[PDB]
Amino acid sequence: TLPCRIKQIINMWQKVGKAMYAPPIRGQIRCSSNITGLLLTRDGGSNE
Amino acid sequence: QVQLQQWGGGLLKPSQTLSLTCAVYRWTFNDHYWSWVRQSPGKGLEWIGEISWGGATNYNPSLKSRVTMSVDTSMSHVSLKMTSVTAADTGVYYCVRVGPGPHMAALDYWGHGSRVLVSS
Amino acid sequence: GSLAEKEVVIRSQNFTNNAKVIIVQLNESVVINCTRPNNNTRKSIHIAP
Amino acid sequence: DIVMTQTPLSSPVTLGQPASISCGSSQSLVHSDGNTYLSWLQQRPGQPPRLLIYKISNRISGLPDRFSGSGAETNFTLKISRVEAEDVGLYYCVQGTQFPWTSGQGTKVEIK
Ligand SMILES: *[C@@H]1O[C@H](CO)[C@@H](O[C@@H]2O[C@H](CO)[C@@H](O[C@@H]3O[C@H](CO[C@H]4O[C@H](CO)[C@@H](O)[C@H](O)[C@@H]4O)[C@@H](O)[C@H](O[C@H]4O[C@H](CO)[C@@H](O)[C@H](O)[C@@H]4O)[C@@H]3O)[C@H](O)[C@H]2NC(C)=O)[C@H](O)[C@H]1NC(C)=O
Ligand SMILES: *[C@@H]1O[C@H](CO)[C@@H](O[C@@H]2O[C@H](CO)[C@@H](O[C@@H]3O[C@H](CO[C@H]4O[C@H](CO)[C@@H](O)[C@H](O)[C@@H]4O)[C@@H](O)[C@H](O[C@H]4O[C@H](CO)[C@@H](O)[C@H](O)[C@@H]4O)[C@@H]3O)[C@H](O)[C@H]2NC(C)=O)[C@H](O)[C@H]1NC(C)=O
Ligand SMILES: *[C@@H]1O[C@H](CO)[C@@H](O[C@@H]2O[C@H](CO)[C@@H](O[C@@H]3O[C@H](CO[C@H]4O[C@H](CO)[C@@H](O)[C@H](O)[C@@H]4O)[C@@H](O)[C@H](O)[C@@H]3O)[C@H](O)[C@H]2NC(C)=O)[C@H](O)[C@H]1NC(C)=O
Ligand SMILES: *[C@@H]1O[C@H](CO)[C@@H](O[C@@H]2O[C@H](CO)[C@@H](O)[C@H](O)[C@H]2NC(C)=O)[C@H](O)[C@H]1NC(C)=O
Repeated sequence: TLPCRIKQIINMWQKVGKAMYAPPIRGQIRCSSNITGLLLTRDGGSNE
Repeated sequence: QVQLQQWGGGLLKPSQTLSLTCAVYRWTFNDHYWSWVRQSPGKGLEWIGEISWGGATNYNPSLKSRVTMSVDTSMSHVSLKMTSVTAADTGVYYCVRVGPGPHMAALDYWGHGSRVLVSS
Repeated sequence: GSLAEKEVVIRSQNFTNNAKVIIVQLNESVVINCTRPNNNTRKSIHIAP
Repeated sequence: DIVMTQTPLSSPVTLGQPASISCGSSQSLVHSDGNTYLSWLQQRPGQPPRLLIYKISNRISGLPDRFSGSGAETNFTLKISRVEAEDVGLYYCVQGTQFPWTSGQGTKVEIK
């Protein structure tokens, strides 16, 4: 499992100066989705 | 460790509609399917139907024209609606967890059972 | 997203450029189940007209 | 529209004496995957039915070692190696394999 935190004020797209508040759902939310790909970076080479 | 709380109409007049609800306290509705089983000892345990998260259902064909099932996922509720109730529908109505065929093909976590009487 | 056909692909822009993203498309798929196991209620507060 | 019937209506057994419940189906209980499915439940007087044995002979963890079973197609049996007072109640032979599921009438195991 991945422990998860919940957040309501979202600084969408880093548009600093504006933010969205997400009102709460009625309750008991469960969802599922498909993982189809990953965004990865490689550690850059060090000065070794 | 799945729990169930159930309640509903335990007394109906003939030709009325039965409404029974079970609350699920641990999971979603596609982890296992929920089904309704009615005890009426001459027939043992009679299957009424089962319903999944997606609203997919399988009904006992003899009740196809009388029974409706639905799931309210936000309230974690399994709901059975049976129209035109008769004396033959008197019995104990259980919500049961249905495991996958390939896993166990078995019925567990039975609720205590709603006691439903149909009478004048 | 769409799934990789046949097998996994990497598709980086430049592997020798350390400041780059690697966009990996996976074969088949992985299913993830997310829950917020809390039963809430709603309030509505009149804050301004 | 498969009919499941249990052979005994009841079976008084003294304590420590073995007992068995045979049952069967009007149609072989063989699924599309080639497996045979049936299940056994037991109900106590103030309790809902509960599972004891799944598929034909598989034990649930926590089941007493006293319980076992076997069978195929249309002819199945639940067995108790020694019947204890705690094993008293209604045993049900459940169809398992097809959607319009039925079960037998309930066999009452009693102490003789
Ligand atoms: C995300 O993923 C996690 C990780 O899997 C899920 O959490 C698990 O949920 C299951 C289901 O409730 C838990 O499984 C159960 O564990 C019980 C063990 O606890 C008792 O016994 C121990 C001693 O062994 C005591 O110390 C403890 O206090 C308890 O008394 C088992 O007993 C349960 O099985 C029983 O019922 C079945 C029903 O058919 C019988 O077949 C069994 O024989 C037995 O009688 C059951 O196995 C599991 O422990 C949880 N894991 C963790 C790490 O917490 C999340 O639910 C999931 N979330 C989502 C959204 O998917
Ligand atoms: C793409 O990724 C998202 C996550 O980012 C996945 O997660 C959610 O998946 C669900 C299911 O596909 C999305 O849709 C919601 O389904 C709820 C359950 O529907 C039942 O009832 C309908 C009746 O027509 C049946 O067809 C269905 O099979 C179920 O039995 C609905 O209750 C939701 O309703 C919305 O509108 C009502 C209006 O009254 C609101 O009250 C609800 O709160 C809600 O807004 C909805 O239809 C859900 O949208 C996905 N989440 C997000 C954020 O998008 C997807 O599954 C995944 N898809 C794929 C193909 O991979
Ligand atoms: C999340 O919140 C939901 C509400 O927003 C919850 O749903 C509610 O659940 C209660 C459960 O009690 C229903 O209240 C009443 O329940 C009684 C039944 O209780 C009595 O009888 C039983 C035997 O059948 C006995 O065991 C009990 O101890 C009591 O003596 C009914 O008779 C009443 O008619 C009524 O249903 C609420 O009605 C229901 N709300 C809604 C909108 O349906 C939900 O349970 C919460 N938690 C979750 C999903 O985890
Ligand atoms: C996750 O992937 C599965 C499998 O690809 C999707 O479900 C099925 O997809 C096939 C096509 O490959 C369709 O023919 C089936 O009809 C689909 N079945 C269902 C129930 O949708 C699935 O939709 C994808 N997304 C999620 C959230 O599960």
